[PDB]
Formats: sequence, structure tokens, C-alpha cells
Amino acid sequence: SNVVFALANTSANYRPLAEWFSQTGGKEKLEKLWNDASHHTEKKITKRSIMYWAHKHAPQQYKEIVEQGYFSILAEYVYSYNGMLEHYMIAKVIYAMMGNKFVVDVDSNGKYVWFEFVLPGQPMNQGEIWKWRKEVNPDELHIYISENFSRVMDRITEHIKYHLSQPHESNILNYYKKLLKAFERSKSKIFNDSFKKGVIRQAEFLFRQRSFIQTLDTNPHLLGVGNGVLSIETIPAKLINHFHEHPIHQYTHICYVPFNPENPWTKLLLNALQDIIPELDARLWIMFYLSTAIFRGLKEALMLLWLGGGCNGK
Amino acid sequence: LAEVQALETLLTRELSVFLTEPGSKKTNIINRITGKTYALPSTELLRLYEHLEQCRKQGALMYFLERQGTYSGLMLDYDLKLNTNAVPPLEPPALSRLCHRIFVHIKNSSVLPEGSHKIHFFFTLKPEVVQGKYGFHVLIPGLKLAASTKKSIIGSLQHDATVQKILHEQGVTNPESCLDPHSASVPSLLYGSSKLNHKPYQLKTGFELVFDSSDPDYIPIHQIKNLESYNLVSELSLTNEQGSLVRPVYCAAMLHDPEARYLHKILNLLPPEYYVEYPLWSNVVFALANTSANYRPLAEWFSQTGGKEKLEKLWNDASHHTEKKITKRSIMYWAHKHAPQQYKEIVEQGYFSILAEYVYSYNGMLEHYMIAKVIYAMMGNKFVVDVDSNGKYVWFEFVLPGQPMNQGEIWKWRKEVNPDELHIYISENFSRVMDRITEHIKYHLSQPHESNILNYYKKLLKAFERSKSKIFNDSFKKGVIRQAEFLFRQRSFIQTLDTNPHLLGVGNGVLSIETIPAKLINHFHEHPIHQYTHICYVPFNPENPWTKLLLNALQDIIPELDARLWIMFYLSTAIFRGLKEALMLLWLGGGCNGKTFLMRLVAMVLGDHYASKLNISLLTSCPNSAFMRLKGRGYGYFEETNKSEVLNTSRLKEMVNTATMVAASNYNFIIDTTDHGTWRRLRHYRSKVKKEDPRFIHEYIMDPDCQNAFFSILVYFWEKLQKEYNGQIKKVFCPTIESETEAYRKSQDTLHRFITERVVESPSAETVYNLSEVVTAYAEWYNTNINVKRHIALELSQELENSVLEKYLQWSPNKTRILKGCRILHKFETLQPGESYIEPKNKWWEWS
Repeated sequence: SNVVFALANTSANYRPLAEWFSQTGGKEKLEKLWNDASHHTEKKITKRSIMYWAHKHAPQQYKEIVEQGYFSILAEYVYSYNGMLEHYMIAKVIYAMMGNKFVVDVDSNGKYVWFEFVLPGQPMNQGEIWKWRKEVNPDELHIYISENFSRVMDRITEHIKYHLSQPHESNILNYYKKLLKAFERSKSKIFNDSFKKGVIRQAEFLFRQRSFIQTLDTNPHLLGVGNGVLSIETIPAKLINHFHEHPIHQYTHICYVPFNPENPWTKLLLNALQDIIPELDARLWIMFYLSTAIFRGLKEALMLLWLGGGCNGK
Repeated sequence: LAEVQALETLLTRELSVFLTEPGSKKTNIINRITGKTYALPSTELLRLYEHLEQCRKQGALMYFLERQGTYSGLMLDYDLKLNTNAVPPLEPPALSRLCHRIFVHIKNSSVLPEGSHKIHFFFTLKPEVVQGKYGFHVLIPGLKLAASTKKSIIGSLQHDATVQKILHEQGVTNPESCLDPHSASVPSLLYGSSKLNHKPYQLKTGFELVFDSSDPDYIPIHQIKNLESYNLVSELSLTNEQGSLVRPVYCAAMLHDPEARYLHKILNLLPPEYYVEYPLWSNVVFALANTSANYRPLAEWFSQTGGKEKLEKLWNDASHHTEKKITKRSIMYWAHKHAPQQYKEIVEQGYFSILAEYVYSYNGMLEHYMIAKVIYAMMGNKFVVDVDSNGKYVWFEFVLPGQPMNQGEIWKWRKEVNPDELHIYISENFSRVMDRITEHIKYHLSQPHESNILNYYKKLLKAFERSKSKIFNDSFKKGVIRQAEFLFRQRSFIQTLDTNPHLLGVGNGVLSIETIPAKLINHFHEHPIHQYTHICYVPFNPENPWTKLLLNALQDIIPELDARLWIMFYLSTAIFRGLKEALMLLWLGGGCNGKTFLMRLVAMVLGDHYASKLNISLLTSCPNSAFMRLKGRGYGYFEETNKSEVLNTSRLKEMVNTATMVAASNYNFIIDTTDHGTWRRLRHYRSKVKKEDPRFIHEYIMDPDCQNAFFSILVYFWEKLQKEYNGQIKKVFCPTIESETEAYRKSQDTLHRFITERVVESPSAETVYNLSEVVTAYAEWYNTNINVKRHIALELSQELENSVLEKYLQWSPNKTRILKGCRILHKFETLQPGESYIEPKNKWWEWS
């Protein structure tokens, strides 16, 4: 089901559905046909789910096809227009490059704020590990335009130099020579500050989400913990420790939940918070109400008063 | 152009003195472009011909006709249907034989003079075949013939077997019926002239025929060799007698003014399938009423199943124009659905034509305004701008289903700080038109042209390829957006945004309650609205489980007399945004009743355009924020349970006089003291019950389907109100509300108590009750009934005048406020004779 709501944004999704799920076994999708054309739903996961479902199960072929598509987009953009490259096509290749790492949205004052997804191999603050962080300027994107885009620029240059040393007539040789000269002139522009600022302000229209600010932490069943994302939708804790489409921003640096242990510290806490108060039939409603503080809203409307004791566990 | 300027000066300064009246017989020259008719003497005809000839040699647009009158040269108009779309060869031998046959008929008319005479034949040809349709004119301008003789010669020529053969061998499929039998009488185009659309027929070949009466079998026909040496407008003219080549031989006796711009509407106006119009005849004409010359498009549009001037209605005898209705953007919506492919073809052709004219005007350099002009031609029907409050040019974008939503702004304009979709469209889809222009230029490169033409096209191609990558520049695109901020102006979009009260925004689209039933506009529209509700999602008006349980748990849980429906009717018209009744509901009663369900549900199903949380300090504490929160809204409420018995004035005179105010407070009478004048516009109701039903106040209020069903039944009750009793003032009387109202009214609301109780309406009784007598009676009743306090007679008289007794108060010529048709009750006094005090078996939601 997850793949078909992920590519339900495709207008003709039935053809990829029959292409991928009629696969050993399969047996014509076991004769379900999307469970006889199941009804769509609300804003579920997107193509970033299939984007993420590679890169750790078959990373080599996935990396090869993404590099080939990268080179294909850049080759189309340097072949339609002779040698010069400018802001929007660099922005387009950048959006193809990290469409699953950066978003941008307008929040209050008409300005565009960038949100960056973080990875373990990145300088975080304490606990933003799989959550969107707010950047006043996308510093990582500027760095990636300056350094990592130069690899694809050198790939384009190597392809041009390979096409130059081929046996055809001198007119195509002269066309490739002037194409190489103009592309070499336009190659150093990706290191320019004004060019990179233009590329960023052009990609602000490409990384746009427009459902990000107003749906940021409206989901009450999600917690930003130091290990990542804690989901309490299921009966056990989920502890999302990978890429996800849950668009939360705020976090907690100390939660770090490794499920429920039975080590010395949790046993000490269990012996400390109770067994000092004489409770009747294991009376535990007090800390039971001290739970459900991980729920955001839309709950019961009780209030607890604990004005009792001088030097207690108050 | 110089020669056009010269012709303009000749016509206006000099030949104006020869202007003829419409239908004048003296007319010899007609300028169908200026609509002017002239009788030019031979001297001034020649001067005209010199100017027209100079204009012809420079390819200038001319539409001059000469009138043949009763005695002039012969013209033959051939309208050919061809085998193919190839220009027929029409080489000299075929045309030579045509001349001979034409001459045989002239000779057979018996009108030729004796002796030796030259007559010249000229063949002018339609420049191209269009759908197998082709044409030529045969001009014999020098051979001066009677109109009757021309008609006779034309009659004979139609039946000529040799002519039919020649035409057949040229590929003509209508050789029997291609010669216009009115060739003798029609006004004849001057050489170089033609319907501005038609490219002027071109002179291919001319022939000199010599006839000699003494030697009738010798009829030499030879091509004329030095045609270019002569003034061809002059020589080819049927009415000219002062040609150099053509010497007379005397025989015996409008375009709907497109101005190269308005062709777009007539191209997109023919292949709509709106040929039958029961309401659409007014619709299209009010759509294109923005054009002052709309009569010609109206006449062109009507002429397509018959109608006969719509049974001689003639726009209902020239119907005038009114306030601004739907606009030009509707006709592209009236296209693109009946026939989308031809609409897309002509629209892309228009885009390519605009960009090609801008490229060819300024060779390769594309600047901001040309890009903005093509962009405005691209989505003039999707983006608007305005200068709303601070001088900023805010943008509004129309949305379509194939688009990233917000949640439910699906057919309404959304405010955009930057036109992100326009920024995408400038680089992505406009590059397709860039490739179209480059492929057109490269197609023109692969043509057998001369060297300088190829050099000009090569430098144009290199300049355009240099300028093609500029559409991806962020600075250039920012300048293009800033330039298009002037083309995309609307001048009234912000001012008229939510002004329409008969129209609302819903999750499905736009709900129109202008008509008796709900419309639910779920397509393109010209209504300029921005505010929306994200949880209405109007599901028409069904009978499913959710609406059934809503109707079951909504009514028949509160008591009513004869199924009183006033509470839902006043809870209806909250979807009305202005100009409603000035009432104010008092639902102060109950603590565990359906108030927190029903009133908060009316609040919740509706959205930002009205959801009012005015608190007690905003209604009782001593236009900053009083009804600024009610500005442009249609629902207000004051849900309060914090006790705080407070004042019952300083606001409600202007708070009710777009409101539908509902006041919810504690069961006890919190707000109590008000006088008359703003007294009848307050209705009180108390919930009798509080099954308690605690489940419905928590979880099904937030259920989207329950809110959809509740909006559906609110629309149902609005429709019922405008069907049965249009207006809350003349609503069918219900004794519960009025009594509960009077209950509060009597309950310390006002002196009402004495006003109608101690004071009795005894018409017959002619007892005189002075104002001071009423004041003393009020003092005695208050002292013996409620409490002891000193009284001031003046203010009591002022309060008594403003009370309900203004009906019994008369400003007679005696000029007094005494009573004449009422009676009073003293202590232990009762009513006297002649004195008066002052369920369907089916469901409840059906018609009553």
C-alpha cells in the first residue's frame, strides 16, 4: 500500500502498479488490482519514500542511475543552449540533487525560510538527527553547489573532450570547440557569490512545499527525541531512526529512548518515585496523569493539584 | 510609410471635395478601408492612380473599388474550385486562347466599331490556392461596353465549350459555374487592392488583340512585353480613358475592423458549440461588452441554427449595458471543453505570432517587456496583481485541481508573496516557445534564398541564441515579473474580494446561493474571491446516516410548540455575509445542554471569514476592536461561563444595527437592564433539557463528515427560509420564543411589567392620563411592589415616552402626551369588559 499512495500523485499510476507488483511469485499482484481500485486518501508519503528505499539495499545501481540522470539533465541543458549556464538550470539540477534533503516555505512575513534534513554525518546541535532544522541561509547548499556540483561539471567537460577526440568532419569539431570554450567560460560561475545567490533564490521556487509551515508539529503522535523521531501511533514505540516524511522541527535533546530497560537506573527510578508513598492496591493514578504529557493536544481536560508536603518529592 | 502618407494627404486635403453621399450614382471610386465614396474627374483619378501605383509597388494595404456604371471596360471574375491546392499552370497559350474565345463573344454582340483597333487583356491571379479555391480576373479596361452588353457577353461565356475545356485541363472542377454572372455590375478592385485579408491579385500576363473589320479572320494576340513601364493601377482601370498603353475603343450603347489585434476573439469565437443560446446570448454579449464596438462581433457570432436576427429581436431592440458582469476570460473557458485541440492550436499560434513579431521587430534582443507581454497573453486568466494597502504589488493566483493545494483552496484565488508558479512557467513552458522560434528560424535557414537574406537570418539566429538563455536569469526573471506587474493589473480585485454576500468558499469550490437551490461552482469562474472555509466540503443535501443522526439528535430533544423552527432559521443566514435582520439571540440557559454542541458546531463548520471570539471585556467594559472583529463577517458569539454579572448597554444599539449574533452565557440573567427602541431586536431562549448525551460534545464535533452534513443542513434551512418566508421579521409566529422573550422582557428587562400590566389598553374608555399621573402611578407601583427610592418626574416622563406606549401617544394639535384610549389599574383592580391587555405526522424537517 505504501508505494501506491507514494506514487498516487501520478495521473496514470496503474501502469507502474502493474509494472512493479505483478512480479519470486507475484502472480498478477495475486489478482487484487489495487484491491479493486482502492479509494485515495489524504496527504500521505511522497516519491521520497521510493527515493529512500534504495541506497542501503542496492546502493551501487541506485547511485549509478542517479548519476546518469544527473548527467542527462545537465547534458540536455548544455546542449539546448550552447555553452552558457545560468541560474535556473543549476537550480534544477540542485533540486534533482537534494529534493529529499531541503525544503523552503513562507511562514509569516513574506520571507522564505529553508528547512534542512540532517544526517548522522553532519554537525548537529545536540539531537537534531532526523529532523528538519531551520536555516537562515542554506550554508550546506552553497557548499554543495561550490564543491559537489564541480564533479558533475567535470563529468560534462570529460564528455565534451571525449566527443572532441572522435573521427568526424571539421564542422562538428569546430562546434564542439566553441561549445567547450563557452562551457569553460561558464564553468567558473558556480563559484561566484552573486551567481550562487541567484541560484539559491531561483531554487527557492523549486524546493517549495507550501504545506510545511502549517503542518509542522500538528501531529500529536510524534516526538523529536535525541535518537530521532518517536511515534506512538502503534502500541509499541516506533523510534524512527531513518529518513522519513514526518515534517517536525522542534526536538528534545535528552529523551533518547532505548525502549523500557531493566538496568540499575530505571530500577532506582522505579524505587524512588513510588514505594515512599503508602498507596492502596498499587495506586498509580498520579504518575498516570503525569504521563500523557507527550501528547500535544485534543485530550481530556483534567487538572492536578499537588500542594501537599514540605520536603517531599514535590 | 512616405507613399501612404502622400496618399493620405491627397485624400484628406485635396479629394475630400469630391466625397459623394451613400448610394450616389456619380460615385466612381470607393475606399472600403475609410468607407468614403468619391466622384473623381479624370484629372484627379489620374493623380489618385499615381499615388495608388506608388503604394502598390511598396506592398501597401489598399481596398479601392471602381464602380462600373452603365458604360466602361469589361471585367470577368472567375472563382475556381481546383483538383488540388497547387496553383494551376495558366501559361500564355491557355490564356491566349481564353482571350480569343472572350473576343468571339464581344464580336458576336455586334457593338464593336468598324476599322482597326487594339484591345488589351490583363490576367490578375489569386496569389495562392486556399482549400482548392482559386481565382483570376480578366480585365479588358479599354473596351468601353454598355452594362447590358457585358451581361450578354458574360451569359455567352458561361456556356462556351472551348473555355470549359481550357479550365478543365487546368484542373478546374466547376468549369460550368466559375464565371460570376454579376461580373458586369459588381464594383471592381483597383490593381493592388483586395479584402485586407485577401492578398491583392497579381498581374501574370497581358495580351494585345488587334481586330480589323475589313480583315475579320485576322485576330493577332501577342503578350505585352514592357508591362512594368506603365502605371498598372491606371492602365487596368475599367473607368480610366487617359491610359498610355490602354487607349479607349468605344462600342455602340466592411471587414469588422480587426486592426491586426481583434482577430483573436473571432478565431476563438467560431468553434464553440454555443450555436443555440437560451441564456447564453446575453452571457456572451455581456462578456464582450468591454469592447465599445461589440456590435460587429455580436453580428458575426449570431450568423451561424438560423434565427433570422433571433426572430428580429436585434439584441432585444438594442439592449444596453449594466454593472460589470463576467468578462472576456470566460470565452476561453467556453472553449477548451467543447473542442480543446483547435483552441490549443490557435492559442499556441497566437503565442508564436506575438513572439515572432517581437523577435523580428528587434532582431535578437529580448527584453523584459516582450517576455511579460507573452506571459500576460499566456495566463491573463490565472494571475492578477493589486496595490492593496501599502503600495505593494500583491499577487493573487487562480488554482486548478492539477496543482499543489494548501488544503482546500481549489477554485479560488490565493494570495502569493512571490509568483512561484509564474517563475516556474517562465523557464519551463516558455522555453517550448523558444524552441518553436528557433525551429522556425532554422527552417527559414534551409531555404533557397539570396546571400544577404541568409546572412541576416544567421545574425538573427546568433543574436536570438545569445538572448535565449536570458530567460533563466534570476535578475532577468525578476525584471520580467516586475514588468508584468503592470500588465496583470486589475484595479478592482482587492476592493471587490469578499463583497458578494450571496457567495461562499467551500472545500469543494465556490458555493453560490444567488438562485433558490445551491449551485456549488466546481469549475472555472470569474468570481474574484479569496477567503475560504477548509472544512465545509459541501455534500449537496443527502439522507445518509450522519445527517439522519444530526436531524434526530438536533430537533425533538428541545421542546417546541407545533414544531418551532426559529432556532435553526436564526442559526441559518450565518452564511449570509451582509444586509440581514438586526436581531440578537439570547441562548442563556442550561449548563449541560446542546449549546456547546450546536453553537460551537456552527462556529466550527465555518472558517476564517467569520469565527468570532469576542470576550466579556469586548462587550461590556466601559471602532477600535468592537466590531472590527465583525468587519466583513457574518457570525459572532460570546461563549462565557465565568459568571461576572455585567452591564446590559453601551454596545447593543450599534452591535446589532452581517451579524447573526448569538449570545451564550449562564442560565441566570447576567445582562438584564435595557430600555425600548433597541428592545424588540433581542430574542431569548432557554434549553429545557440538559438524555444528557455527553458523547456528542467531544469527538463528533471534530469529525469532518458531521461538519459536512451540518453544512448541508444549514444550506437546506437557508433554502427553506428563502422559499417559505424570505425575511426574519415576517416569520410565522412561534409562542415559545416570543414568550421566553417576553419572559425576560418582563423579567427586569424593562418597565415592561407596568407598561403592559398596570397600564391596560381600554379603547372605549376616554379617561385622561397625564404624563405626571403616569409618573406618580409608576412611583406608587415601584414603592408598593419592588423597593423604596426617590423619584424624578422628568426622567420618568422621558423614559415613558420612549417606552412601548408610543402607539397610544399622539402628538395632537392640543400638543400633549395624555392618554385617550386606555385605562389604568389601581390597587386591587382587575380587568373590565371592553379593556384589553397590552404537529405533523411525518418528520419535522419537511415543509410546514
